[PDB]
Amino acid sequence: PEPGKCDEITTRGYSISMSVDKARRVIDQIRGRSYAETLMILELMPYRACYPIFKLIYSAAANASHNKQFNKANLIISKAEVNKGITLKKVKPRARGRSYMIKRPTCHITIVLRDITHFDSYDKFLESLTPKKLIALLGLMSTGRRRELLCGRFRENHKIKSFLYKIALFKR
Amino acid sequence: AVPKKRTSIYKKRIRKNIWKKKGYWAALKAFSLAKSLSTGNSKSFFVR
Amino acid sequence: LKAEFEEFQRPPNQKPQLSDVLPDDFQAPEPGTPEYNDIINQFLPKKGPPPPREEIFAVVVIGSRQYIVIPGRWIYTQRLKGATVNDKIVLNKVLLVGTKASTYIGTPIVTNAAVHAVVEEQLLDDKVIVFKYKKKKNYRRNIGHRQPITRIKITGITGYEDYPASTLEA
Amino acid sequence: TRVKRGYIARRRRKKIRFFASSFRGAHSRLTRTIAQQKIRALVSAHRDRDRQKRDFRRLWITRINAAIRERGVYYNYSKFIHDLYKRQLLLNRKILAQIAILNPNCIYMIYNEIIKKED
Amino acid sequence: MKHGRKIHRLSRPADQRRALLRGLTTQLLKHGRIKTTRAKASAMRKYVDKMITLAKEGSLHKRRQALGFIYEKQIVHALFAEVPERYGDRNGGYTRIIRTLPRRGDNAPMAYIELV
Amino acid sequence: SSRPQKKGTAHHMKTRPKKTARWDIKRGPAVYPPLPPLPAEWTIVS
Amino acid sequence: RKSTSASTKCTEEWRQLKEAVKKEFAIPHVPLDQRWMFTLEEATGPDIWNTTWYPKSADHVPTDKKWYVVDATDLILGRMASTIAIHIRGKNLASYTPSVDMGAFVIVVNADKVAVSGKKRTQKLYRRHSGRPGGLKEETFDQLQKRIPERIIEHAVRGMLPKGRLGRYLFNHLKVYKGAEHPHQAQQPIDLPLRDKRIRVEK
RNA sequence: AGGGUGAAAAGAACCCCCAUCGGGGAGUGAAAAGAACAUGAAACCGUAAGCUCUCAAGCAGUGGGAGGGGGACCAGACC
RNA sequence: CGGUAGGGGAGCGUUCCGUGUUAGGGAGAAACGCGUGCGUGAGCCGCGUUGGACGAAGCGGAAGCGAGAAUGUCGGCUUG
Ligand SMILES: [Mg+2]
Ligand SMILES: [Mg+2]
Ligand SMILES: [Mg+2]
Ligand SMILES: [Mg+2]
Ligand SMILES: [Mg+2]
Ligand SMILES: [Mg+2]
Ligand SMILES: [Mg+2]
Ligand SMILES: [Mg+2]
Ligand SMILES: [Mg+2]
Ligand SMILES: [Mg+2]
Ligand SMILES: [Mg+2]
Ligand SMILES: [Mg+2]
Ligand SMILES: [Mg+2]
Ligand SMILES: [Mg+2]
Ligand SMILES: [Mg+2]
Ligand SMILES: [Mg+2]
Ligand SMILES: [Mg+2]
Ligand SMILES: [Mg+2]
Ligand SMILES: [Mg+2]
Ligand SMILES: [Mg+2]
Ligand SMILES: [Mg+2]
Ligand SMILES: [Mg+2]
Ligand SMILES: [Mg+2]
Ligand SMILES: [Mg+2]
Ligand SMILES: [Mg+2]
Ligand SMILES: [Mg+2]
Ligand SMILES: [Mg+2]
Ligand SMILES: [Mg+2]
Ligand SMILES: [Mg+2]
Ligand SMILES: [Mg+2]
Ligand SMILES: [Mg+2]
Ligand SMILES: [Mg+2]
Ligand SMILES: [Mg+2]
Ligand SMILES: [Mg+2]
Ligand SMILES: [Mg+2]
Ligand SMILES: [Mg+2]
Ligand SMILES: [Mg+2]
Ligand SMILES: [Mg+2]
Repeated sequence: PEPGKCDEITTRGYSISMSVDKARRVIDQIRGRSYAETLMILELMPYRACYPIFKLIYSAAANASHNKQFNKANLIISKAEVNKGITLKKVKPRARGRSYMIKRPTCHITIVLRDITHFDSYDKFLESLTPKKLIALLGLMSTGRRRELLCGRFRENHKIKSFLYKIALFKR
Repeated sequence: AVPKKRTSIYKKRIRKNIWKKKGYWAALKAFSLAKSLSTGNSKSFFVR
Repeated sequence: LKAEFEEFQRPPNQKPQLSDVLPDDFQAPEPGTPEYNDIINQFLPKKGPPPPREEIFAVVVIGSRQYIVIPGRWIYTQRLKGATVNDKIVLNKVLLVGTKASTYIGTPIVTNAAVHAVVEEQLLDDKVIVFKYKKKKNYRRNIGHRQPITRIKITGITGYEDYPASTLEA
Repeated sequence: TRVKRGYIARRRRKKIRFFASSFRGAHSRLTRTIAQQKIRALVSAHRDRDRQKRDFRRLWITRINAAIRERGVYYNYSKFIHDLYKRQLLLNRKILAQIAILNPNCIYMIYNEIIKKED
Repeated sequence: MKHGRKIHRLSRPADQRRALLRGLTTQLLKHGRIKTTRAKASAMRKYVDKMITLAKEGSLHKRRQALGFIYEKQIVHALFAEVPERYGDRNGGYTRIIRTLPRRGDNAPMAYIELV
Repeated sequence: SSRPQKKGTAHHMKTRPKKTARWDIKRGPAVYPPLPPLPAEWTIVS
Repeated sequence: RKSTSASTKCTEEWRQLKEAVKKEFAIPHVPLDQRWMFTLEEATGPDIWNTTWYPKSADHVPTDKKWYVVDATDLILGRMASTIAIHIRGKNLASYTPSVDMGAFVIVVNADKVAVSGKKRTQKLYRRHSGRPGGLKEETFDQLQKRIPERIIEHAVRGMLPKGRLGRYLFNHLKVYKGAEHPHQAQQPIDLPLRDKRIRVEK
C-alpha cells in the first residue's frame, strides 16, 4: 500500500501548556533533522518549550524502537506540526471598571519520525539503473512485482510519479 | 494611536516568521555548544 | 501471487529485501538486443508519421463570419437552420483558395468553387453569464445565455482549377 | 410550525464560493466579501466580452498596417483597404491579419492583384 | 554616552553595588569557589584581587583596610595567614572564571568563579 | 479681478471638441458600386 | 557542490527522459520566414487559423533580433525619436503584439550632433526634481548637451515608449553613444529606414 | 450557562516512553466510537505537494496568454 | 424588450400536513462533500475509499418560509 505504513511512527502530545507560536519557534528548527542532532539541540536550547518537546521526541523514538522495530540511528524527524488546543479564558479587572480577557493557550504537537534505511534495498537498486534499463527491467515482472518494487519512496524522491502513469507502467 | 485597519493574513505571517528566525540562530549556538561539550576538552566550560 | 507473496513478506517480515521481490533469475535483456527494443518501443513509442491531407485551404463565409478551412478539420459555427447530424452540405461562398503552388483570389467570390462539408454535431455553447448591474440602484439581474452552435467537418475543396490563378513568380 | 433556515443558506454561499476560487486573499475567504467580488467578476466579464470585439479589430488593423507598409514607400492601411473595396473583395480584417502572419506571400499576391487592376 | 567609563554597574545603584561586592568577596574567600552570574563574576575580580594583594603585605594598616571591606573578621585573619603561603610567587591574577550552563528561571548566563 | 471661471458643465460646453471647418462637416461615407448578387450561403446536398 | 551520488545522477537522467518524450510528441516550431499556411503536423494540433495569432516563446528570443544604427547627425530630435520608438516597439512587423517584445535594438551614434529647430537650443528646459521642497533643478538643452548629451536622446525616446513593465524592459533596448563609433560591430547592425520627409534638416 | 462513548462499560490486563498527566503497542468492540469520546459547516491556526513573486504602484478582478505542471477519452478538449 | 420610486404577470426553494404505517433505505436514509450534467434564474438531476437511520417524486394544503447591512443580537475566532 503506502510508505506511511512502513516508515512512520506518529506521536501526539495533547494539551501542552505552551502557546502555539512559542512552541512553533522550536519545532521549526527540528523539522528534517537526524534524531541525534535534535536531541542535543533540544537539550541546550534557551526556550521553555524545548523541554516538553524534548520529552515528546524521546518518547516517539522509544516507540519506534519497542513497537515497530526501528534503529534509533536512522530516525529523522520527518513531519512535525503544532495545532491549537483548548483555550482557557479568565477575566481580570483593568483601570476604571473595565475588564480584560486572558487566554491560557494550549497545544497539540505531532511528531512523525521516519526511518531512512527501510526501503533502502529497492532504493539503491533503483538508483543503480539508468532510466532505460529500469523500463526494460520492468518489462518482465507481472503487475504484482511492479507494484511491489516501485512502492518505495523512490517515485516521489525523483519525481517520476506522473511520468510512470503515462508510460502505462501502472494501474490506479 | 490605533490600527486603522486589520493586518492582512500574509503580512502577519511574514512578521511572525521573522520572529521565528531567531530560533534558527539559537539552534546554531546550541548545536555548536553541544559539539564543544561533546569532546570534554574545554577548560573554560563546566557541566554537572 | 507474487503480489500476495511480496505483500505478505513485507507484512510478516518488516524491512523488505530486494532478493525476495526480484529473484536472481532476471538479468534484464541486454541494452542492444531485439528483446530490449520491443519493450522500449512498447513503453516509449516513437512519434508516428502525420496523416496525409491535401495542401490546400479556403476562406469561406458562414453565418457572415469568415473562416479559414483546411480539409480534414472540424470547425464551430452558428447553428445552421434545418441541418441534421450526418448531412452533406456544400459551402458556396468562397473568397480565397490557397495552395503552395497557387492562390486563387475571388472578385468577390471564386466562381464555381465549392467546399464539401459534413455536419457532425449540433451543440449548445459554453454558458455565458450575462450580468446586468447598477451600483446603489439596487438592481442586479443574473441571466445565462447558451448559444446554439453547429459543429461541422470540412472534407474537400473543389472546382477552382478553371478560375485564373496568380502567383509570386520571381 | 417553526422553520430553522438550515442549509438553504450555506448551499447558496458555498455555490458562490466556488466561483471565487483563486481570488487573492480575503476575496477567497470571507463570504460577505466574496459576494461582492463575485458580482464584480461577472460584471467585468460581461464588459469585456464587449471590449473584446473592439480590441481584436484594433489588433488586426494594426497588424495589417504593418504588413502592407513593407511594400510601397507610400502605401498604407487606408490606401490598401480602399483598394480592396474598389476591387470588390470581401476579405475581412481577421482574415487579412491571419494571412499576414501565417502566409505572408499570399498578402504580397493580393497586393499585386490590387496594383495590377489599379494600373 | 560612555567612552572610557570603566566600572561594572550590575544594574544596581552605587550603595547596593558596593555592599553586593563586599558580600560576594567574603563568600569567595570563605568557600574558595562559587556560582554566580557572569556579570557579577567579571565585576568581582577587581575586589578579590584587592584583598589578596592587601594581605600579601600584612601591615596593621593593610589589615585594617581589609577589615573595613570584608564582612566577617574570621575570614580576614584566615587570609592574612594563608596568602603568603599559597600566593607568594604569583604576581597578580588570582581568580579563575569558568562559565557554565545558563540559569533555568531567567536564562541568565552563569559562571563559576574560583580562587586560584 | 472682475471675471469669473468656468466650473463644471459650463467648462464642458466651452472646451468640448468641434469641427468648425465647413469642409470637414460636409464629408461622408464613400460611395462604392454595388456588389454582384452572391450565391447561396450553404446548400444541402442529398 | 554538485553531488554525483547515484541519486542526483538518477534524477537528471529521468528528467531528460521526461523532456525527451515531451519533445517528441509536441508540435514542432516553424519560424516565420516564408512560413506556409500549415505543416502536416500542425494540422493535427489546436486551431491557430481561426484565432488570433499570438507569439510563442521561440519567436521573440532576444538573440535573434535585428540591430539598427541611427546616425543622429543633422537629424531632428523628435522626428527621429518617433521612428526609433516605432522600431523598438515592433509596430513595423506583421507579427506585432502589444503584450510582447517583438522589437529591435537601436543604436544611436553621434548623439551630440542631433539638431533641433528654432530657439529650442536655448529655450527647451529639462527639469528634474529632488523630492524635497525647493528641490527643482533646470537645464537648458544646451547645458545638457555639453555635459552629458546621451541623456537628451534617451529622455526623448523614453517619452514615446509605453510606460510600465514592458515599457522599461523596452527602454533597455536603446543604446546611445556620443561619438561616431559604437562597440557593437559583432551584432552586425543594419541601417535604419526613415520614411519621413522632414526628418533631415539642411542648413 | 453547561444535553447525545457504545447494544452492553465490555471504560483498555500486560509491555514500552514513564515523577504524574499524556502517549504508542496489545487486548475489548460492528467501528477507537478512547472518556475534552456520536453527524462535525465557517471563520481562524497550520503541514505537505504542484506552478510562481525580491525595478515594483495595485478595490486586486477581467478579456488576451508566454512558460511550466496535472488527471483524460471524443486525446484540437478539460483542470 | 435601459430603468429608481412604484404597479402588474410568471415561478423556485425551506419546514410541516393530506395521499401514507407510500416508493426507496445497514446491498447505506437524512446530512456532508463533489460535478467537462440540465435550467433565463431562484435551483434541479447525477455522483461519492465521508456519514449511520430515515424518508422522496407526483397531485394538493399551511406557515415562526429565504439575510450582508438594523452603532442589530448571541456564541466562536482573529487583528493589534
Ligand atoms: Mg475598583
Ligand atoms: Mg481593558
Ligand atoms: Mg436605493
Ligand atoms: Mg421543527
Ligand atoms: Mg428565520
Ligand atoms: Mg483564474
Ligand atoms: Mg531590569
Ligand atoms: Mg546611602
Ligand atoms: Mg538605598
Ligand atoms: Mg587597580
Ligand atoms: Mg477670480
Ligand atoms: Mg476638461
Ligand atoms: Mg463627420
Ligand atoms: Mg493505552
Ligand atoms: Mg516527584
Ligand atoms: Mg497513563
Ligand atoms: Mg489494537
Ligand atoms: Mg476484535
Ligand atoms: Mg464529534
Ligand atoms: Mg528602473
Ligand atoms: Mg523581476
Ligand atoms: Mg506590483
Ligand atoms: Mg425592462
Ligand atoms: Mg421596483
Ligand atoms: Mg425538493
Ligand atoms: Mg429536502
Ligand atoms: Mg422536508
Ligand atoms: Mg416500507
Ligand atoms: Mg445518496
Ligand atoms: Mg427531514
Ligand atoms: Mg437536490
Ligand atoms: Mg422538485
Ligand atoms: Mg442503527
Ligand atoms: Mg410528498
Ligand atoms: Mg417570526
Ligand atoms: Mg452576521
Ligand atoms: Mg461578538
Ligand atoms: Mg493573536
